[PDB]
Amino acid sequence: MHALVQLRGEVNMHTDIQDTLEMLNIHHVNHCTLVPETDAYRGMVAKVNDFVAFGEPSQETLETVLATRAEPLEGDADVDDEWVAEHTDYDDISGLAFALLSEETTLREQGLSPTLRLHPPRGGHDGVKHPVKEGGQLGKHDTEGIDDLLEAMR
Amino acid sequence: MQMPRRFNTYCPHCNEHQEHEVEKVRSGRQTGMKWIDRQRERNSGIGNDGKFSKVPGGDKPTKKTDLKYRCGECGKAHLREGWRAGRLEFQE
Amino acid sequence: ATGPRYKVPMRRRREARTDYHQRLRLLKSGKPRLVARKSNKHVRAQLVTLGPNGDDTLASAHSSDLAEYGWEAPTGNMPSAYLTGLLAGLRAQEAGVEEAVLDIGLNSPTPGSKVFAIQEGAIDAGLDIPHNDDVLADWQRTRGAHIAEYDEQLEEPLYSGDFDAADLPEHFDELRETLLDGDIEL
Amino acid sequence: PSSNGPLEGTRGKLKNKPRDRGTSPPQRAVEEFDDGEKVHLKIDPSVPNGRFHPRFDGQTGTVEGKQGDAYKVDIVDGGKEKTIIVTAAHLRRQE
Amino acid sequence: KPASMYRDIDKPAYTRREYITGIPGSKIAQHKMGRKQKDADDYPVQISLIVEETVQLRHGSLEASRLSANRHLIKELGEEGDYKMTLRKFPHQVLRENKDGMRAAFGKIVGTAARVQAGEQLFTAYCNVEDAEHVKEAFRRAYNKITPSCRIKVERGEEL
RNA sequence: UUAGGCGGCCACAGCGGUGGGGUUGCCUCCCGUACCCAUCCCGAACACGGAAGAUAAGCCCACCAGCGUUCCAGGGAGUACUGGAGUGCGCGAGCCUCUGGGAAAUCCGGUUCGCCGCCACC
RNA sequence: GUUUGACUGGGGCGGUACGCGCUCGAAAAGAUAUCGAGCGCGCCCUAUGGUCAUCUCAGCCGGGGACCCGGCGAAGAGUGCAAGAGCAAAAGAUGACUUGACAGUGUUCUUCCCAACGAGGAACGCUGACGCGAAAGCGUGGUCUAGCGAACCAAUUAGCCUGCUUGAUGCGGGCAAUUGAUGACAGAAAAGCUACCCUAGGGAUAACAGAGUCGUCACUCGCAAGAGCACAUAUCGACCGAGUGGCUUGCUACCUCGAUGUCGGUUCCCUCCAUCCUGCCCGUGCAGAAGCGGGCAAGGGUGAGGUUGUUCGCCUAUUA
RNA sequence: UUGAGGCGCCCAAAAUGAUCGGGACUCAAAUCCACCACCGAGACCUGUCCGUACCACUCAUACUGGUAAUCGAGUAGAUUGG
RNA sequence: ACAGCUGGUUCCAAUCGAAACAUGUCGAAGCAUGACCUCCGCCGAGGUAGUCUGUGAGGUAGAGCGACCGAUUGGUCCUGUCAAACUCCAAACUUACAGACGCUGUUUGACGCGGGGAUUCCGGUGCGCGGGGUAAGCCUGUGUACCAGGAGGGGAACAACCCAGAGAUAGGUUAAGGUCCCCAAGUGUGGAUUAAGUGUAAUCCUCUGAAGGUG
Ligand SMILES: [Cl-]
Ligand SMILES: [Cl-]
Ligand SMILES: [Cl-]
Ligand SMILES: [Cl-]
Ligand SMILES: [Cl-]
Ligand SMILES: [Cl-]
Ligand SMILES: [K+]
Ligand SMILES: [Mg+2]
Ligand SMILES: [Mg+2]
Ligand SMILES: [Mg+2]
Ligand SMILES: [Mg+2]
Ligand SMILES: [Mg+2]
Ligand SMILES: [Mg+2]
Ligand SMILES: [Mg+2]
Ligand SMILES: [Mg+2]
Ligand SMILES: [Mg+2]
Ligand SMILES: [Mg+2]
Ligand SMILES: [Mg+2]
Ligand SMILES: [Mg+2]
Ligand SMILES: [Mg+2]
Ligand SMILES: [Mg+2]
Ligand SMILES: [Mg+2]
Ligand SMILES: [Mg+2]
Ligand SMILES: [Mg+2]
Ligand SMILES: [Mg+2]
Ligand SMILES: [Mg+2]
Ligand SMILES: [Mg+2]
Ligand SMILES: [Mg+2]
Ligand SMILES: [Mg+2]
Ligand SMILES: [Mg+2]
Ligand SMILES: [Mg+2]
Ligand SMILES: [Mg+2]
Ligand SMILES: [Mg+2]
Ligand SMILES: [Mg+2]
Ligand SMILES: [Mg+2]
Ligand SMILES: [Mg+2]
Ligand code: NA
Ligand code: NA
Ligand code: NA
Ligand code: NA
Ligand code: NA
Ligand code: NA
Ligand code: NA
Ligand code: NA
Ligand code: NA
Ligand code: NA
Ligand code: NA
Ligand code: NA
Ligand code: NA
Ligand code: NA
Ligand code: NA
Ligand code: NA
Ligand code: NA
Ligand code: NA
Ligand code: NA
Ligand code: NA
Ligand code: NA
Ligand code: NA
Ligand code: NA
Ligand code: NA
Repeated sequence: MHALVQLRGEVNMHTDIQDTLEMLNIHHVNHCTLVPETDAYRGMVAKVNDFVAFGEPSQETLETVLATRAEPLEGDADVDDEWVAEHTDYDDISGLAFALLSEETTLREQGLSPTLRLHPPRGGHDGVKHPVKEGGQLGKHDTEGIDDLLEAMR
Repeated sequence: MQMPRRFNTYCPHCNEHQEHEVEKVRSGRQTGMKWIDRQRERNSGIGNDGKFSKVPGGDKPTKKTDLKYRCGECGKAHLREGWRAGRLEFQE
Repeated sequence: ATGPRYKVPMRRRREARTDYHQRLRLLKSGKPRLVARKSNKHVRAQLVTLGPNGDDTLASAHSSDLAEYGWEAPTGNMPSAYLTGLLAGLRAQEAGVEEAVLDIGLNSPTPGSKVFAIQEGAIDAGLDIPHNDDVLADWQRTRGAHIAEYDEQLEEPLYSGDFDAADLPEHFDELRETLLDGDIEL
Repeated sequence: PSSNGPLEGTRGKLKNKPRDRGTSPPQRAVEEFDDGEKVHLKIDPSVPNGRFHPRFDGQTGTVEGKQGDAYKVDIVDGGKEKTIIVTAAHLRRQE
Repeated sequence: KPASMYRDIDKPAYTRREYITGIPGSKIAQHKMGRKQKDADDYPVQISLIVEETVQLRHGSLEASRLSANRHLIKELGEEGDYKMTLRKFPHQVLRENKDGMRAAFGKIVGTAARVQAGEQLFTAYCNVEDAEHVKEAFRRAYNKITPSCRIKVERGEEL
């Protein structure tokens, strides 16, 4: 399971690429979604490769972001352990995070918005003109690499 | 091209194949009593006569076949689509 | 054979056994084919249908298995051909086959030939097959009369082994009569 | 295009690879299809008759009856529904 | 006419003589020079002039460079020196000129050029160890008459 | 299928070559023209009638790779080319990096001298 | 009284990319422009159509560029005509027979990708009548893509409907269809001049200036064959190659057509250097003198006249 | 002696007053390899409100409550309330 | 008088939101019919902008030609080259259909049908692929995104280059870009090169700088 974050805007981006991001529930910059590692989903992220940051996050990181940015299908309600417990098939955020990572469920199945609306990266990111191997922030990331970004966009 | 004066083919009247004779359609003479003839006289006056002041068009490089197919037994003719032919000569 | 661009005919075309242009026209009828084939000593008749992996023979008869019913004469003649067609046709009727089109392969459509004799046989067995009566040999020749009259110019027996001296088109009748009979073990 | 006939720009699609040259096997020309069956359209260069407009090569339509020995296949050209008259010789079963 | 007009490969390959008439003859006199009766393998040293940029070299340039190169080899090794030089490329690409303004612009046929990809051997000479510096000099003069920068590369030769 | 008939795929099946196989069995070559039929001339062929002879042809069986073909390993080659991205480089033609794909020639070693279906048949 | 068309790197001249077919352009589905590259069609054929039987071709080899025999020979022959495609017991050849190049009426595709649009074309049926074949079957012209034409009117084909109170006769009007042309080819019946001109507009489009380009033009550089009595490099300097300028010319059509006043000249001001003189230098085929070539250098100077509107240029006498 | 790479130098002439936007900069305020911390939109996050759409209630298109990560730019033009 | 030509056509707001193309036209400064925009009524459960897989279509790039074809070297089999109108080969990629996931639709009615009303048929630029042309801020295609009709941030200025798509108001954090001054933020750190003021110039009509040469 990988974490997808849009880092590049819609202006001038191919329509078929933009539509791919929308099918992945991301409609704004800094919006994140969790995607299972299947052949079908793999093709989608590869197509979006140049306007996104992705990679498998750690259990902890996912829990921090879920706690801080997860939302119900509708409404303001904070998604904390109690919320997770009173609305989901799990006992707390950790159980949900683990399930998401092991691809046993999805945010929607548990009554949560498929989108984690992140905050801009504190301290700024590495740039949207180059991929990770060139010092940029685009493309596939290391688990440590994704965590750094996700935590900075806490 | 060449073409047989007589040959077996379908007669739409007899409703069966029979020997037909092929002849080129000879132009029938005009009577000068058709409506268009009366309109020409009626409408022609002082100055330009509209459509009646026009003169005969030109010629296509080759004309289509204009034939009559006569049934050799019932004596009734029928017409067919023509085809472009520079010349058409009958064999016999 | 000569290079990458070289065109090798279909196998049955190389072997000179199948006329593919004729085959297509034959298959257009949608009906089963009455495959009439000859050999120097025998005559074969098969009712073949089209199949996913190749032709299907639903019924057949060989001039050799003619003896099984009481045939003591040679097997590469007119009477032999007719009877083999009738036998195949009868077996065809038993298999649920009602109609067929005559396939003569690479043989010639010669009037009074053995393939038409095979055809007449199958038709008499009950099979509806597109045909033309004046292309079939007259009854007597099918019986084998042409051979008896040939032996009439004796001096030396036509047949080497002893089936008979003057030959018997009557034997043909006996066999046909045996086949047209309802009982018969097909 | 310099001309607008049916065979314009069909040099490739209507030509056989040298080895597939010559009269095609009869088996596929006599194949039978049922209404509802999905069929791929592809002209066989060696078979003159029973063809369709070359523009439709590669289409995958639905057999919806027949006219004589030829089949009536339904396709969608862009957004428009069309009916194509074509023989088995230029058709193949999908899957 | 300047080479600036034809040096680039910005046009389709235009070589089909069955659809092109009035093509000027090539000015290139020879492609095989020196002792053409001998083999290249009969020499210890093999030096090639390599083109560093992909370009088109007009037949007039091939002749001028080949001439100035072989002419040197002749002057230093004699009219029958023990060496052999080869110009491996042939001017296949036909050239046009629109010589009315931009109306019916398709140019009339004016010449021919050889398309050479970067890294290719334009010239390859074969000589003995003694005459190695002479062939290097012929090539120096040769690369001054063709558009691209070149490399004088010693292939078979380690008396260095 | 101890030799047959009709085929499907239509060279992995072609080209070329070696060895083996037939008393009332099979296919043939073979023998022969009164007939059905036949040659713009020839029973050559086609057609019909037939077994004295033969396994030399064909055919069937076993096998050889020199040529042609199919596929596979390794090498060429992740090269050539290329879909997506870049305030990367270059005067410029053009190149490079990241991401997703990925040849052809040729060399070398294997493979391939058909496979499969229905029917009939010591 | 009117007409005298359109397209178009402005317009005219030329051409027709004004109706059609093929290869390529076209970016491996489909679609795709230019006065894009190659080139065709406005017919021809009673067989050069149709079917059936028999048969297999180019080309090469061997035996007696005509003929005869044998062998090799998947296709290079032939198939009316462009091009591309198709075809070998055939779609080709030979022979024989035959008239389906038939009447009627449709389905569908095309024309017009997608996506509406006529004529025309094609594919595939049915009804009727036929041809050939043993039969399956083939024949809705030519193996496939060019070979085409509205309404009105006339002529023609077969039957029927109809013309003002009514009957007879004459002569009309109509349903279906064939033929006759509009090539500017989805169809007007059609020549020019205007500097005597006029209006509407356009910088949607030309002349002039500007702008882009730099083939042309000007100048430079690299290499240095060559000659210069010997000597590449005092001097001259080919070929080829690389450039700089924006003075000429050409191209483009960005700017202005509710106007940015023309050429040449003159007068008055500033500037550039690729330097003609002058200053300071280097080389010399530098004795001197007079030169030739080169470097730095734009301070100053670079003038007067004869022909020509001339710019330019030719010519004269002066001049550093 | 010879091979390769980095930066620079020569080649390098234009018209009113030179230029990297200017000043000005040389172990840089240049260039290349790395790295650290910051500044900086109406983007993104967040409070309140408005419009529009939809939902619940309603006679209501009057209130009230709810939903919008998946509503909020716009020439010609179509539609509608004032 | 008529004009297909120029000019002008007067209050507020909310929703949607183009076409600068195709066919025909005495037509190219105009129309009509399609494409596309919008509004209304109808239908009633699927739909398909993305990806994956399966079943099909294809000869462009590249490559190669003792595989055709036609070009194109030399020597006494060998040796030297090519193709827009060549192909024994052959991608990436585009594309028909189907399934799966995704997204969407069944009170926001999708997909589709029927009807009213248009506007539009001078387009332009960037990138990729092009064809013509010495070239062009050239002409003419194609796919896509943008300008046109797109604010705000950056780029000295500057339709289409970068960030970015935007209700009002308010706090905060970033993007592009930038942190010596002008000017918000470093005269930041480790290390090396450059002496030319090279340079302090992504892209570009716009920022030149070449062949050749450099103890
Ligand atoms: Cl006539
Ligand atoms: Cl047989
Ligand atoms: Cl069709
Ligand atoms: Cl209001
Ligand atoms: Cl927007
Ligand atoms: Cl300075
Ligand atoms: K003006
Ligand atoms: Mg929400
Ligand atoms: Mg900050
Ligand atoms: Mg940044
Ligand atoms: Mg009059
Ligand atoms: Mg033997
Ligand atoms: Mg008047
Ligand atoms: Mg006049
Ligand atoms: Mg005009
Ligand atoms: Mg295409
Ligand atoms: Mg035909
Ligand atoms: Mg008229
Ligand atoms: Mg007439
Ligand atoms: Mg017209
Ligand atoms: Mg037209
Ligand atoms: Mg006026
Ligand atoms: Mg203009
Ligand atoms: Mg003025
Ligand atoms: Mg100077
Ligand atoms: Mg001065
Ligand atoms: Mg709005
Ligand atoms: Mg308003
Ligand atoms: Mg409002
Ligand atoms: Mg093609
Ligand atoms: Mg190529
Ligand atoms: Mg394509
Ligand atoms: Mg506008
Ligand atoms: Mg400050
Ligand atoms: Mg500078
Ligand atoms: Mg640059
Ligand atoms: Na009157
Ligand atoms: Na075939
Ligand atoms: Na002209
Ligand atoms: Na050079
Ligand atoms: Na004769
Ligand atoms: Na044998
Ligand atoms: Na006119
Ligand atoms: Na039509
Ligand atoms: Na100019
Ligand atoms: Na210049
Ligand atoms: Na003005
Ligand atoms: Na003046
Ligand atoms: Na001066
Ligand atoms: Na003078
Ligand atoms: Na509006
Ligand atoms: Na008027
Ligand atoms: Na337009
Ligand atoms: Na128009
Ligand atoms: Na007009
Ligand atoms: Na779905
Ligand atoms: Na390429
Ligand atoms: Na926009
Ligand atoms: Na700005
Ligand atoms: Na400077």
